[PDB]
Amino acid sequence: PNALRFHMAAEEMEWFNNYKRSLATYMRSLGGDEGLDITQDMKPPKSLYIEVRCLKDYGEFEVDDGTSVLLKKNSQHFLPRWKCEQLIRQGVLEHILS
Amino acid sequence: MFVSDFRKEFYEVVQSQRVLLFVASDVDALCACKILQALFQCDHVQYTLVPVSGWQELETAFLEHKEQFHYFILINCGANVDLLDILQPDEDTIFFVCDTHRPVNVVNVYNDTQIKLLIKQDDDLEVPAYEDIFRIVEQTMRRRQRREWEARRRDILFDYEQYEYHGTSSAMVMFELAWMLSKDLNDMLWWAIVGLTDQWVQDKITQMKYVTDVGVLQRHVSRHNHRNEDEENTLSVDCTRISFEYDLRLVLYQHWSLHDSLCNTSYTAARFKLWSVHGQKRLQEFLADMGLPLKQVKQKFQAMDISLKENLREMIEQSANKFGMKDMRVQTFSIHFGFKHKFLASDVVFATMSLMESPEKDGSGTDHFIQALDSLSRSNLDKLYHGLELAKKQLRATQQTIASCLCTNLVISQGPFLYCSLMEGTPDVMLFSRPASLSLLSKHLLKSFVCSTKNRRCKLLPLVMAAPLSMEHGTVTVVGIPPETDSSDRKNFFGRAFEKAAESTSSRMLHNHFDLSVIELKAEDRSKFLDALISLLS
Amino acid sequence: LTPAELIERLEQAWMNEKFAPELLESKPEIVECVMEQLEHMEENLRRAKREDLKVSIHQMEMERIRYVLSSYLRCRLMKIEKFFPHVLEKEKTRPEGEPSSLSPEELAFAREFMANTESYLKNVALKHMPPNLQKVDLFRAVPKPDLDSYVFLRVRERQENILVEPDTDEQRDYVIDLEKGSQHLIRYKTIAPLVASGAVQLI
Amino acid sequence: EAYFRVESGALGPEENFLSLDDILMSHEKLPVRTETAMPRLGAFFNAVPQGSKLELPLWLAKGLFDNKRRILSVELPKIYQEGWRTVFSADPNVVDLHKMGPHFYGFGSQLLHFDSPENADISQSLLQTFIGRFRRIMDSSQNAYNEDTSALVARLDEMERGLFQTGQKGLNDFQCWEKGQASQITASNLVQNY
Amino acid sequence: MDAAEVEFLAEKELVTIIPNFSLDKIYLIGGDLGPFNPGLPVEVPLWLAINLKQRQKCRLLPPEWMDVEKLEKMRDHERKEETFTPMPSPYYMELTKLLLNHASDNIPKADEIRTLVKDMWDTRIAKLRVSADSFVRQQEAHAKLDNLTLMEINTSGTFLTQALNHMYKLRTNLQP
Repeated sequence: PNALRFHMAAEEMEWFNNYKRSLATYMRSLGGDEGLDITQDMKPPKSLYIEVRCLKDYGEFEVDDGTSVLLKKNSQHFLPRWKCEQLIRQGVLEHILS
Repeated sequence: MFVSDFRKEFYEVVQSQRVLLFVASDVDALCACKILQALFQCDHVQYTLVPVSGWQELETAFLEHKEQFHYFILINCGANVDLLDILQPDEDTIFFVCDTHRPVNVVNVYNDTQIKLLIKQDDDLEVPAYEDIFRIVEQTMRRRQRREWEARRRDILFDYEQYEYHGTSSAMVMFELAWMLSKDLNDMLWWAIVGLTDQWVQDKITQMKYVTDVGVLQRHVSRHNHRNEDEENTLSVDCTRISFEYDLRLVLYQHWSLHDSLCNTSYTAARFKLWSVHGQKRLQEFLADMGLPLKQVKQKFQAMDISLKENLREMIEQSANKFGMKDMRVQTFSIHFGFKHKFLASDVVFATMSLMESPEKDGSGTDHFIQALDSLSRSNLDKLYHGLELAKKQLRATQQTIASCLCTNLVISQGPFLYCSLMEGTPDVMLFSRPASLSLLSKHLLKSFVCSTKNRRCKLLPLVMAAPLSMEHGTVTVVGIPPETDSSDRKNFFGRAFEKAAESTSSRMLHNHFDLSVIELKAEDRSKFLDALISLLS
Repeated sequence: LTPAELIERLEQAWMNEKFAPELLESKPEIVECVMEQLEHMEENLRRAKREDLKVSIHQMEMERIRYVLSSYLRCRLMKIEKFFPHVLEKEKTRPEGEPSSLSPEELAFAREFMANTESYLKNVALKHMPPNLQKVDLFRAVPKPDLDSYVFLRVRERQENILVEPDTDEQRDYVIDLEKGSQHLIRYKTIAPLVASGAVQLI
Repeated sequence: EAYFRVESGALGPEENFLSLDDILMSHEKLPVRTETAMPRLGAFFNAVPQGSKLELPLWLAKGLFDNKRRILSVELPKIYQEGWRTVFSADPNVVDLHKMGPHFYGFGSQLLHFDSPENADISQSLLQTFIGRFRRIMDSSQNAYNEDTSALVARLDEMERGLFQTGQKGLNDFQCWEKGQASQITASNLVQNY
Repeated sequence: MDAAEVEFLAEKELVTIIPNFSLDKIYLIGGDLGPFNPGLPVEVPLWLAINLKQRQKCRLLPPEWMDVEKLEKMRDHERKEETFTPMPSPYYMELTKLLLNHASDNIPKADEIRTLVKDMWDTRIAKLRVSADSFVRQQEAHAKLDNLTLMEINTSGTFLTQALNHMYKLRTNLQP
């Protein structure tokens, strides 16, 4: 978000967009099919499903099978933690049923 | 339609799908959700929980989600009105309804494709038969008979949809389901007990039905907790235990002091007439007849001496016969978690019911709902233990209003029904601004009044109450409660009266909630509405 | 190499990298032969998906292995980005017949990282300098790894005649021995060649 | 959790180049006596005499030093003199190493590149002070829970605060595992903005 | 490391459950399991026993070393000896936390097992800060830790090693 991309000097964005691209290059090289996204998976997996609860609005979150889900405020779902990690670690969702 | 069996008709259809759960806002519905949740998180069923609060918000919610999902579940909402029109759904969408409101609307019963009902039909239901309500000179000669049929229909409707009441709680239907699958636990039993106790607390069921349901639940409680017959010494102390108690009717007396809970239960604050100095000495005499020092009775109950509390729950029931209070012991349940955790099933209710209806508002309508749904799992004993300081603050700010309208005589006898109203200048009157926390104030006002007045007519007239809602729109909220008595059937009849009165006067009204007897009315259409209503009820 | 043993060796390759103070050996064999079980058993689930409990027992284990592996990889892309020049040098001058400390892919990543950062420092502050400072060498600005760290280890191949140097005084060195299964607290320099030979494991 | 600042090499042979701790460390002043004149630059303290007592940063006196003491000679501050070297032997648990700092072990290990006579007696003070103040940082950092620790940490320096913040981060992490609390997934760096 | 990964390594210990569902052999990348015959014991790794217990599908069993009598002898043996004595399992703390939290009703005398485990722990931690103080006090260069489990190591390791590095530095700053 542009509360950050406003504090970097205009040449650090080029360093960024180089680093990010080289990283995404390395990541896709590990395995046969589009490698393994090592960005996720920061904590040992505990269970297979997670119960989240939204905290801000967000247009339309996606499920791989084309089955979208709207995200209003204060409305909790029961999704696979394989998808919610990206959003919990930013501030949108929240892991309630610890 | 009516679902015959819940296993193979409701569960094992939504078992492999992505359902969407609409939830009303009352302790009964919270406890009816928290079991369905635990029955979905056990079989990996993706659900989604949308907290609604009226018909406008239920419609707004159905607007957005009505294309992704094509299964639905409504909990304590949408069984007393027609559904296939307020939502205007498609054809391949399915609705399940698990509501308590009564009576079920007609078309919702002869529509066996889209609106299935999880309502056990062995309740007090008497639904009219099918064709009694649903569809050259000989032409007119027979269409006159069809006109007779329509005239009979206009009457049998008025016969069937005239009184509103409540059936078995949702949190008991869900528990029957959760026991069928053999996946019931104590945690799903405590929520059943709480979802039942709440109806009797808010006085929406008859004492007969309440004791019948308690008789049912006690078999389950003993089936679970009796298996520990003599091993209660080698069972972990940190493991919940539910027990049947024959315990007092004082509210919150195990956390409050024994004195501040006699002055605030709206059952001894009526008999003792604890609003008039003339009868306040009655409390003093009642305490003195038991040998309770006036210095121990004023202190918190957990710190009272151990030599007094031996047979308190008997020396109180006895010395209440000598005063005309013979219904002083009720039948409830209680739970122990660990070393110091001991709840009666009517403390959880008064704490939840006051986390959801806190006066100071901090966001949208669904910000308190979440905080009250949170405080039902044992991992959040810091909200419960907090929602017990609101429930106290409320109960001490109710006997300071029923003390106003009885030392000032603001109960008008407007004819066929009593009548009252409130003033903003009185302190602690913005707390009762919500259209849900107003029914309890009125239902306690009636109980104090009927005991107070000397007449014989007023003691059997229903009450009607109005208090201001919105200063900007200049509108008030209005309720209606049945004629009070000891064995009142609890079949209210104002959802029709207010409707027809606003129809006659042709004023501006809003029947926003799920129950019909609560309305928002322009401050100027008050009298225009009230006079036509007086004439209508007659 | 039963698929059951790849994981037992993967967890061991996972702890060492977490505790060692230097970029350890490269195991391309395992990282490329566990991405096969993941690539295969991801297919015998999406095909025979019509069971609803077996697939759960499989998905949970896959998710445990894909975290061991992933957090292992991430733990090396931190060693590389903190020691990029000293890890490039060491790989350029390697005597043939010695196991590399960089995969062929981490090598490309490290090359691009050094290139990127040099081309960044070249255009912000090292350009507008007097024309004799505009070159800074990155073998004396990025601190080398510190192999004088203390580590707990537990040994699993009985070693004897191990040198324990407490201080600079060559006389004060008493030699010690190691049982099997024991655990000790010793500096990482004196047992460096044992971690590369499986004789120990840094717990 | 992923921002790994460059650590300090101020205890070994020579400070690191990019470490922001050593940069602010060496900036601290130090007394010198000049051996020649200082032409064309006597503006600061144009020429300066020989045999003059001046105060210069440490980094400056790194290159301006030689074995023969060509340009200037150095004498240690009093904190490392013989005076305080007995105080730090009476009981080292009493000294305010933040006022006498705030870089005690960092500075003292760079004053060994000046080949003074008493080095064999500075490198014995430090060793015997750090060993003295150990059982009061091993025990007031692994046993201070949910307390206001801003008074257990008021008399420490940068080499010791770094350890008092590693005792706590391992106490507050086992006490968060015991209470079933280190299972919930949380926002890592965004709660720093909040 | 951090406790939440020691807890991950501890979920590989084997325990014995009694399922109540039918299932045939499963071939895991880490071995084989089954078959699951309703009402018959079977030995599985913990991370599966816990996950099946939460879904109300099994009934755990107390490990043999988890007896209220043998433990009341370990608790005395530990206080007598003056070194780290051997322990039932290398991961006893995590076992007696996960089990007793998730299956406390299938274990008789849980709240005495728990207190004995905690008594052992509170001693094996006291011996460490004495074995980690003589180290510094006498400026050793080696220390044989006998039967430390990974958890005791990890609760006070990232401080001990980090405060011994700063000591090696101070002790070898005069050679050149």
